[PDB]
Amino acid sequence: SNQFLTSDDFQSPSAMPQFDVTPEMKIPGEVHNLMEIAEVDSVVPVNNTKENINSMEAYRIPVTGGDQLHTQVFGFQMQPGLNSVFKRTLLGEILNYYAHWSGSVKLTFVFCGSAMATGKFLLAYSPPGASPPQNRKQAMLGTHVIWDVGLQSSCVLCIPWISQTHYRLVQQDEYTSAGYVTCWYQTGLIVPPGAPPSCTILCFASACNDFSVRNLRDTPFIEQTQLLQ
Amino acid sequence: YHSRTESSIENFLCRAACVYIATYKSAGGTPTERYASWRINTRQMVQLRRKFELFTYLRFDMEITFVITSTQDPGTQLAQDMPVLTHQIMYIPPGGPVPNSATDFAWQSSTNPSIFWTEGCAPARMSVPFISIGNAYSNFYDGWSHFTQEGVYGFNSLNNMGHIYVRHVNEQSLGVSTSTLRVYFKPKHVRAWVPRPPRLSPYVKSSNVNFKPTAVTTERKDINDVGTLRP
Amino acid sequence: EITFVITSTQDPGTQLAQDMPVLTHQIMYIPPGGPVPNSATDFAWQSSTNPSIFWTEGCAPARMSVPFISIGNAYSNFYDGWSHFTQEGVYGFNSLNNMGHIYVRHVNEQSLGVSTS
Amino acid sequence: RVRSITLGNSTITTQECANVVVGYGVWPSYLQDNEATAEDQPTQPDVATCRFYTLDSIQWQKESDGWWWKFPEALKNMGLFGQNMEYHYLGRSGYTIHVQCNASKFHQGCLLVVCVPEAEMGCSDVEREVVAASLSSEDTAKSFSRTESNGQHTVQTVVYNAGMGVGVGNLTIFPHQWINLRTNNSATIVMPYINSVPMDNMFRHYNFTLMIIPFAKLEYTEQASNYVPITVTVAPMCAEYNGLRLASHQ
Amino acid sequence: RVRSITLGNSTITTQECANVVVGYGVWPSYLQDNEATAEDQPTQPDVATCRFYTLDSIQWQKESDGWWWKFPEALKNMGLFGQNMEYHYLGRSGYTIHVQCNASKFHQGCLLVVCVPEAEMGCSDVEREVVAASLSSEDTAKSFSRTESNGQHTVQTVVYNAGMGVGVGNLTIFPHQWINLRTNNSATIVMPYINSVPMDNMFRHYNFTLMIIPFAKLEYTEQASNYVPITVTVAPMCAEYNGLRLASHQ
Repeated sequence: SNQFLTSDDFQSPSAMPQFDVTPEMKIPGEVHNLMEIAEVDSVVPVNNTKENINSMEAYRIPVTGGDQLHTQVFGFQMQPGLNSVFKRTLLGEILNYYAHWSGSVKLTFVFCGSAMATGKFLLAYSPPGASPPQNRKQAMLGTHVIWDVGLQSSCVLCIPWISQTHYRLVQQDEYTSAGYVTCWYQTGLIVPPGAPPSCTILCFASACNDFSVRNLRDTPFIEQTQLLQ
Repeated sequence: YHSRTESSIENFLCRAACVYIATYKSAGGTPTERYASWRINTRQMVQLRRKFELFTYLRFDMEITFVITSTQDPGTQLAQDMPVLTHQIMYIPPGGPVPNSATDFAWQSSTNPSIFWTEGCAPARMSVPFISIGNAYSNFYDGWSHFTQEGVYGFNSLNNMGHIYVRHVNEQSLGVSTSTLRVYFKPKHVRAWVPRPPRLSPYVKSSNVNFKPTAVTTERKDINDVGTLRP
Repeated sequence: EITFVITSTQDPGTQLAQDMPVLTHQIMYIPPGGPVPNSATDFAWQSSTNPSIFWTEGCAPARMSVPFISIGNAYSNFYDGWSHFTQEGVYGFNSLNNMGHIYVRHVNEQSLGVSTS
Repeated sequence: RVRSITLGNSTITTQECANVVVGYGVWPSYLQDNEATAEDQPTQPDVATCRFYTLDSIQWQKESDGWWWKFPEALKNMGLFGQNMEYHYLGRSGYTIHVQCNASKFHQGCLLVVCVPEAEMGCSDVEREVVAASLSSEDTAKSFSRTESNGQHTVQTVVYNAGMGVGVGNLTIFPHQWINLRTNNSATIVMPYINSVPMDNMFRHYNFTLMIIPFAKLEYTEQASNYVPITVTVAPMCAEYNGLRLASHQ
Repeated sequence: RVRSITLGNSTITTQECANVVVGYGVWPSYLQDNEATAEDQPTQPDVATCRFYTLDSIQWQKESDGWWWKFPEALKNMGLFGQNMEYHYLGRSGYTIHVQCNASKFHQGCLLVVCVPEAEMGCSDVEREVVAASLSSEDTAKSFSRTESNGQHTVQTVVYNAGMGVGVGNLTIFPHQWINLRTNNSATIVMPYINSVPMDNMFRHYNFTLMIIPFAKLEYTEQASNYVPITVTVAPMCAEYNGLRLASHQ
């Protein structure tokens, strides 16, 4: 009509015709899709416990050494964008720019201990309509891998995409409809005389190749509204 | 298998956005509120600043649209029948004559492209190409403006897009007409390089990258604290 | 295929506008799960996400077309079921049959006189 | 060389390339036609039961003597395989017990990991009999002892007689592996189904016993973590059943 | 497997065979014809500037937070490359930063070695600006801090915001490498020349910043040497200039 849709692509007359643009040169690192920024790993703040968030201690998962053998290392609700563990990483900063999302999440746990240390962890994953495991025996009968840190230093754990519908809303909280990734002590942490007994795990989350987003909007993080000065 | 066209760089950085709302009168008094002025910078609006600051180097044309709605001021000496309001919107190309006030020769300069628009029809639109000596605009500049590390830390860079000045063309004696301009800026043919992390700290001013130390994420009860467990 | 027929009038009483320029109206379609205006002059109106039409009085009416917007593969006139999980909730009202809202306001800043559309 | 093993859409175990022991020389297999006596078809649950059931880790301390699990009671609560032990009457299954330790290079010790078919055990009191509560727990290990046990209905849990009245060094006769912390780290034994009948009821019968006995005791200096976790992982093989009914009990 | 690298008739560096990171996917190269705007020829000093400039070693202690060098100011006094920064006007160069540590097998820790193009940094006081003396020293590192810096014209050197106001875990977006002392020992990043102009004056502009941040802190027992030396070695690549004149300053 004779209206102005703000979401309407139209050519306009150039204000400065007869002007030659500077010839574009080859700059390395061209981006064509926002999903290429989400498919890189970013360090996941798993230890966000209100006295670590203002330090580097909210990136290090503590694995103490001694006699536990039945307790938990960590655990979180597997939903990027709304969970505090994931909403500030590169994947969960791009998901907050969109209202729908669909795809897999790839986790990677790196054991940052000494080469003389040896142990075993049970990395369990629970499905979306399922309760978090409460002990190591319940987590064993679910979906688990055994990460023997004497043999491998990283444990890549890819998480499947299970939903009734095609996409999934980012800003909503369907409790008990996302999945949990917990980790349990299996053996402990065995060190020789001279090695430090306690250690550190780091987690890295990214997207996969089947990832997609839809329905762009404004990020919840920026609250400022008035112009700067 | 889904489609990834919603998160391309063109579909993510090309939406029109109201970046500047000003008002300008049509009768005398101080020689400042008779016109409007906007130096074209993508730093005063935080929402668009954060999307542009996911990249180091950008290259785009501009697509600026002006939504001008006027009104009749109250008080005595009202115009009754007033013909129609015509407005001049002038784009001062970077390094071009800039109006000190209304009715200045800068307005009648041939060099500065201008649009004469009459009220009651479709809004005024103009397109500006990539205007830089360099080969891209830079959202960041780790460096200085002058030679011997003297000057402001990245503000006199060749990232100048120009100004936009708007005034009434009419010579209206009786009655005042107050117009309000809305600028809907939009980039076209965006090409972006060197992806940067999204900002955590809030902004303080549109000349810096200054910040206050903020937490990396939001707190939780324990390391093994999944939430709610409805069942 | 929604079409808006907007006819305005001049309100009676004192302080009338005499010559008033023209009335421009903003019609905003809030896509399902989109910012919804609490009142007039709210940032929701200036949100880029919600598609809007700026229409000036005296010409052809404003028209917009909205596609099939649903997570599901159809809308359902009936829903023999519940909204939440364990048979709790309202009997078929929070279903994915949401088409959105439509909000209309005057764009003008009219001080003297009122115009009722 | 750090090859991952995925068995079913739940399990991941990481392991290097090492040596296996295959049974008495046979791989586990499915029952053929001229091997059974039952009047029906097996209907094996291959689609759901073949995964890794990683049990809880035991702590090999300096003064520990040995541990045993009785099978198939060791997977009584472990998931769907425990449900098939409830809602069936006969069963037949091989297993792939994988045992591995996490020690440093400054630890030393040696384990013997045996699978003993029909490891019937004597009681700690002569002229008396054992109870089922002293033979095995459902998922946790049962400890051997250095000294003499002296209970009424318990098991003679002295370590050098292995609970069976034999020499503990002669348990090398059955399928076995040595975890020597100097060179070896892991042990993996593939047990077939051994019985005198083609299918037995897997509540009353204990098919085999997995014993883990330290022959050279664990030593370490004062810097070291004063235990080595031993993690056992059992994966059933070619499990097939008969006699669909309710669970008893329960 | 211990292959030596000789670059110019002065330098020898010994290194094993490991992984490299090549830029944003491009190798450094020389400027072609349809890429420049200057009115002259480059006259690249290939015969004298391509060698290894091994900077001084920093000590990774238990309580250290991180270090950054700004480039190309990090080679301001380093030999003939520092002379070319004096006696020229424009310059264009890629680099091959090689970072390696000398730790034992009884040490533990993890580093993140980033190359950040256009790492513009905010000040420790809002409504104020930095000086050039607080952005970088000429050859020594600048330390991040655990707590909040509070100066007037300094840099906000808190470690989890990386001096740029971002999340420190998201610096993985730029070319990077992880030195994990359990498995990795070295890190080598090949940065190309990234700018919006084909050649810039390398006194005012900082092309990139090399940050080395420990994510898992260094732990050791009481026998051990209580630091790990981190040695950085920068080798320029395809350096070419324009504008021969005197040195200013001096």
